[PDB]
Amino acid sequence: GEAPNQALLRILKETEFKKIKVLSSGTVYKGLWIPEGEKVKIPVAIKELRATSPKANKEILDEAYVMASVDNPHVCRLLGICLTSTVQLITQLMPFGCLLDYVREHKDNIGSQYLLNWCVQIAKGMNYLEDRRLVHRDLAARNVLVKTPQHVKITDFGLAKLLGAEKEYHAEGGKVPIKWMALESILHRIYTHQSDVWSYGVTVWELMTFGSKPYDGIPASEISSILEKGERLPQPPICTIDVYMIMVKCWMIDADSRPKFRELIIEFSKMARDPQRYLVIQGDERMHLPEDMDDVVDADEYLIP
Amino acid sequence: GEAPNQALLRILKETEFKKIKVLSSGTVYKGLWIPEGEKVKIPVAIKELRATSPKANKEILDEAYVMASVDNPHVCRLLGICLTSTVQLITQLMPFGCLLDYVREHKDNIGSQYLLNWCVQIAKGMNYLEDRRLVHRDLAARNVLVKTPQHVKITDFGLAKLLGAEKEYHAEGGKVPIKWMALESILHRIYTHQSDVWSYGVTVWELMTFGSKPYDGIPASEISSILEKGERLPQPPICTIDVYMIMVKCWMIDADSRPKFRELIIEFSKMARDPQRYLVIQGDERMHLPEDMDDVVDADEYLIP
Repeated sequence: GEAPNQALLRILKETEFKKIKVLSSGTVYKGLWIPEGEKVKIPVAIKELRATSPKANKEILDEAYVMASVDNPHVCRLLGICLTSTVQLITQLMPFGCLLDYVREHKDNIGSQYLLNWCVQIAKGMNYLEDRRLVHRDLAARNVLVKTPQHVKITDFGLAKLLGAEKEYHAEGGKVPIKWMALESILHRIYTHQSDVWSYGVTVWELMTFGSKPYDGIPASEISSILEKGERLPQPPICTIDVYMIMVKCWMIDADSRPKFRELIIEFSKMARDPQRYLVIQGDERMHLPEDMDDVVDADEYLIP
Repeated sequence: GEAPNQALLRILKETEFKKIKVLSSGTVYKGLWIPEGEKVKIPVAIKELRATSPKANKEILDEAYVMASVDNPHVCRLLGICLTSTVQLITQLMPFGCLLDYVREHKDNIGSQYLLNWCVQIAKGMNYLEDRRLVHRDLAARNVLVKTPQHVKITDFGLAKLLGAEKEYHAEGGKVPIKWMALESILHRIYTHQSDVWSYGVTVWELMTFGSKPYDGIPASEISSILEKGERLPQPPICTIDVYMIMVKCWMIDADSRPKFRELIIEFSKMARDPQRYLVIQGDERMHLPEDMDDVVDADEYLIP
């Protein structure tokens, strides 16, 4: 928090990237980035702001600020921004979309190995963010993207806050995903790396249930009371007690009693060595998961200049 | 050790159980568990952690992990945990308390039949733990609870370790009840089902002497030397040579020369068929041992959902 942030913010020319097809409606497109005279085509996601509200541009630049300051295999890579009428945020294309829809659309072919490895990858990304003294505040299955079935990265830094060498972040008001929030956050609007661990717990639960909604019934207004009553999310069927107890620990009320990301890395990694012993899934073994593009290179292989 | 542990960890709502009165000070309470809308009241023991030390919570969860993984009539039944500021472990209430105080407070009414049956029950519980590849490490009269004078269960898994499909467990450091420990454990910190058998022997001796302290004089630091000199606990007065020789066999230095729990079950069971022939107790024959509660049900009769 005293170290100068020397990240580079790259400004890209509009004419250097071609939009191929749309992905959603903010408005994300799927396209290619072709730095002039470099003989490379980089698959890319282009989020172009819709009318420009001085507030909308402020928000997108804050995201670019955060994304530009991170660099880890399990965190989404920012290529740059384009300063056109509408400010476009250009990122690495994550072909398989968000992990939440992915577990839903592929239940029948997702084995224990993939599930446990995702848990390790997300924990590594989160540990890295903690190294950078960055509190995410919106960790969830919807905010993890899939580069390949074997490689996911944390995304959506739209609420991420960089702590000053400051113990916790105190929020204002405004929409927050209460069902993924720690108790001390729903109550006192406090947020820490440990509150992120709580969110990590719910994210794992979403994965172990193949995409179920947490507290699929309860209205957000009640979540707070239920949590005080000492209640938590139910043990997913495929989960041995070893795995569920990790989740449960992430939901302790004493934030410091919850596990540390570096610990989650170790625990899930030991389990990933013998997946069938910690997640019980029917058919687990019998499961398989996945324009001239000669010059195409993934952003992860396209470094600097 | 390759089989997935699919035990269920039940998270209970604070408002589902009423504390009636205290039992000790950790801090154990005596109360009732009233699952919402089930029309049942389950007598229960609630151990609520005092200030929360991230270490204190870690320890109690480990106990819950072990207790949740066992299911046998002679092992203490875990109902669940409550995740409140302080983490509470909820178990089946054992009305008559621990067996150690029980033999002390009731000497004059404890007959050979009760003594031998307890030996069989403890041996059955221990055999079961061995089936689960679980080494208890703290078997003693203080750690056996009394549901009724005719039914006891093994408790306190605060040091119990689950062996991997691993021959023996190697400890670290930290307080250990040396007077109940096998020789190879006091010396090389090794622990096995056989070292548990040694502890089983001392537990029986404590019972046959109606609650006497083993090596009531000797300081813990010496126990190790005395044991090397080939010395052991003295023959209790009420004990025929048949019974004492069983104990003695549990104290062999060659751990594999000691008897197996399944064998202790058979031996004590044969004796339990004709108690007065193996334990000689004055007055043995002339001995007797023992809020709207309409909906009360013991945890042993309250299964699943």
